[PDB]
Amino acid sequence: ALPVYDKDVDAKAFVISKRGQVPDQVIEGDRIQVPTFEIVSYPQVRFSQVKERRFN
Amino acid sequence: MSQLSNQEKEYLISKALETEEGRVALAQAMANPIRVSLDYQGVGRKLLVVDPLPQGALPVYDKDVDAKAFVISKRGQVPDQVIEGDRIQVPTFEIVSYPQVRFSQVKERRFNVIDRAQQRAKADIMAVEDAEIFSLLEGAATAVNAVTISSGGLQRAALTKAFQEVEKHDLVVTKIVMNASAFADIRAWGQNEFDPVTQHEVLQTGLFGHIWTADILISKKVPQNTVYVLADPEFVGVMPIRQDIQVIPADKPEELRLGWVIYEELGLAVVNSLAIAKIS
Amino acid sequence: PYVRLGYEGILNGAHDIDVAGLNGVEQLAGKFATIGANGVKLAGDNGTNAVGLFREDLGDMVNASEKASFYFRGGEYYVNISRTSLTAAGIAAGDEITCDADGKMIKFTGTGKALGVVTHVGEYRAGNMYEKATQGVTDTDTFIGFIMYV
Amino acid sequence: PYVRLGYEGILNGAHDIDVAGLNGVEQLAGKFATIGANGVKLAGDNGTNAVGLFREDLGDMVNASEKASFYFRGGEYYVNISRTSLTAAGIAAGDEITCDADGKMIKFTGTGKALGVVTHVGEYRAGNMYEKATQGVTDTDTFIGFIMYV
Amino acid sequence: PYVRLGYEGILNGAHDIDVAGLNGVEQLAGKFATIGANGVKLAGDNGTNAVGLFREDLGDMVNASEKASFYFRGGEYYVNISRTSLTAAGIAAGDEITCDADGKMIKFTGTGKALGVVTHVGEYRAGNMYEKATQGVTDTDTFIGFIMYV
Amino acid sequence: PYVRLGYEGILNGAHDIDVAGLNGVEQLAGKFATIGANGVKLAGDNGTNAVGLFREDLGDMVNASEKASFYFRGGEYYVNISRTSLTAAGIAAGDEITCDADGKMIKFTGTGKALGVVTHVGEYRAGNMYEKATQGVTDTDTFIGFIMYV
Repeated sequence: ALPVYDKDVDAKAFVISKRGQVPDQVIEGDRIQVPTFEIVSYPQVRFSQVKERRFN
Repeated sequence: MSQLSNQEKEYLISKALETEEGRVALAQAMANPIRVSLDYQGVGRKLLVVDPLPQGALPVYDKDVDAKAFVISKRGQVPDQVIEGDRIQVPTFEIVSYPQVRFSQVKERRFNVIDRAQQRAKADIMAVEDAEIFSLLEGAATAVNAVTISSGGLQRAALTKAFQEVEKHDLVVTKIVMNASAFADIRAWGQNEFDPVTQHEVLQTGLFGHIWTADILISKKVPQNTVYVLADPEFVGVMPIRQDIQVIPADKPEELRLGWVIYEELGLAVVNSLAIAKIS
Repeated sequence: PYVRLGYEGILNGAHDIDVAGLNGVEQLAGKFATIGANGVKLAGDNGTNAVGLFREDLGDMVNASEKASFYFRGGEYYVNISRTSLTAAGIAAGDEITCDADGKMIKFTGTGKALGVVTHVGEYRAGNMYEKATQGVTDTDTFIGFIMYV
Repeated sequence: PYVRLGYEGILNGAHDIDVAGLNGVEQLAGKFATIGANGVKLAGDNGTNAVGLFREDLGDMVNASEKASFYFRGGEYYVNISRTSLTAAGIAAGDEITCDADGKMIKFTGTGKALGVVTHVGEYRAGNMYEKATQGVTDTDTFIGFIMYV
Repeated sequence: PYVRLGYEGILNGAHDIDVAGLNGVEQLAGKFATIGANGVKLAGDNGTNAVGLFREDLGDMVNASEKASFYFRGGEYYVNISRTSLTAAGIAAGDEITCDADGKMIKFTGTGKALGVVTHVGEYRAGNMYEKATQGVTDTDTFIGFIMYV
Repeated sequence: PYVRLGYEGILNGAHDIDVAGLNGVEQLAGKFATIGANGVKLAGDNGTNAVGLFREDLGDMVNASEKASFYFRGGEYYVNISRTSLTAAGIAAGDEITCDADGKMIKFTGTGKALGVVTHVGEYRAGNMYEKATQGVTDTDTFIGFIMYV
């Protein structure tokens, strides 16, 4: 582009910008578990959160 | 459970902000600060550039007559020019958005330095032009090119040629495509052949800088040393000016941001600056 | 526009497709909508607007447009390029859309199933006319997400 | 194209068209009928406010009185196109009317033609644009109180 | 004034509406110009600062895009090609114009010989085909007042 | 999904799917849900709906899936369609039942995609449990990432 050499003429060369809109989002999962089973099996309480956390 | 429905700008109320944080935009490196800058109080400039000068002046011991040769120049004139670039803004937008006034100013400043780079590299001197890098350079010698397997190998090869001549070099002023592609190179199956064997370098190689500039004529590399080749006389330094009564502000509630500079650019000689174009 | 021939999610007829000029503009790759259907929604109302009435903005942005309270255009109001909708709200089935003028088919929506009315929720709705303007030349016969001709 | 079963009789000329060709507006715009400060009507097609010139008020209703315009030249035009169904001819004390766009018959009074201001009975007349404005220019001889064909 | 009689686009407007164009007293669009002031001009002039791409107001009038550097018109592509369009005093703004969507001219400043769009607040910028409107490939001259369109 | 919000609440199955006279162990054949007593409804009473996984018992009876700390019983696990109920997919226990692998769509905890199993407390869940065996075939319709019939 040629910048105007006449300051009696405003630059018709200018950067262009656009606006965007983004709405908020919600991500979740719930997992339902029976605690006694998980506690006797043993790593299950920790696993179920980690799986849920990774999925989300 | 039961699904939820999305509605734009909804789910509680607490915004007192919209857009924040500085924004990146396509640019390219400049070579303008590298040369000299000096102030001027004149009205115009005349510069001299060297034409071909012979050699020899052989004694009367090869029974030759001494040369009384007189070096030749052709003259160039540069009148003052204005380089400038504008940003156009609405007051409402600047208030609601929040950083926008600060950002608009950084953006107008970066835009003027970019239009400056454009001019300095690519364009042939017209009348509304100064001295431009791409004009002053020496023409390509195809001989310097040979059979390669890499873009990087050609690029190493151009640079060395300049030293042979006893030219000045300090920096590589290359096409945006060429510099990058040269970094990116392969041996036919990877490994760059212009950067180390486990590390990448895009800053400085050979102990000289690399400038990647867009518009300078396809697939060309130029060794030169900026300080000798050009000098920038500055009639008046960079300044922002703003007017709410101008051509564009009148029609619609706007403010006009103008950012300008008045320059001249002098290109001494044709030498100490060589361009080479890639193998056939 | 002004020829009766509507019906379809995409007609190939005249003033129903543009691709440069012809009471509206179309790009040769679209621009993506940051409001309305653009990608596939499986729920949501997507903000305000589901009856057309958009404006393309600079770069690859399409954005909101609407009518002030207590008014309706006597002129041709914006609609999108005529799409199916396999998505909740928007006119698009997750396509990248451009704006036109009248002559393109849209989906209408509301609580009626008689002739169109004007709402100042930034939409037009299905009602029964009596003091509020109808929408499209073939009126509004919508059963929600029926293809009505504008 | 838009088709009408109705007729609105007008002193001088006849109006009985509503086809604007292609690139024109043939858009069904409903609105209420209001008689405003002018003499009360029931139906008909000649009178003070009946048929011709219109500018929309608030609430999507049309009548004629004084300019609502948003410009110092031009302003909003509607016309009443009666098609018998869904439309109750001319201006009348209440009743749902369908209207359209495009300058047709207007009303002029005194010396008509050229740049105009408003009488303030709803009729347009000569002056110089300044807030107020006229819509079209009669090609035919203007007389007092008549609904004039352009 | 009654001046501007016969088919003039070259003395009508403040700038060309067309110089190789033509239109009759044929209304393929009865819509007004709310672009170009009258009331400080001749009624042979409209005073148009753009005849290019337009966008519709509330009511049935077209005018120039008064858009910034982060706003732009969507669809509603019309170009002004009127000469005298059903007047008897020469068209003036607020009186009838006949538009097309393929007509001429398309105003551009820029440096010319390139596509242009209208954003006219004094701001002109070029065309693209995915960023800004698809003019179809044309060359439009530098500085508004004289534009030869391909 | 269609304009002004997609799917919500319960959604209709297939009704009056009558399968009869089969020679094997399928649940499809007209046969009972048994807990004990003598079946349900009087004349002119309409069923309820119940979705989940059921398991074939002794004789030609089905009952609910329970534990995995007790033995697996009967052939494939299936979900209930209607043929006595006039409402959606489902059946009331103590009727002749046709089941399918279609149960669309009444929500209940977890999903049913890629077969279903019974968990060690007795809930119903989807695969993959065994990779070295084939569990009850309930291949669900697309509906994923949201609560649904198992």
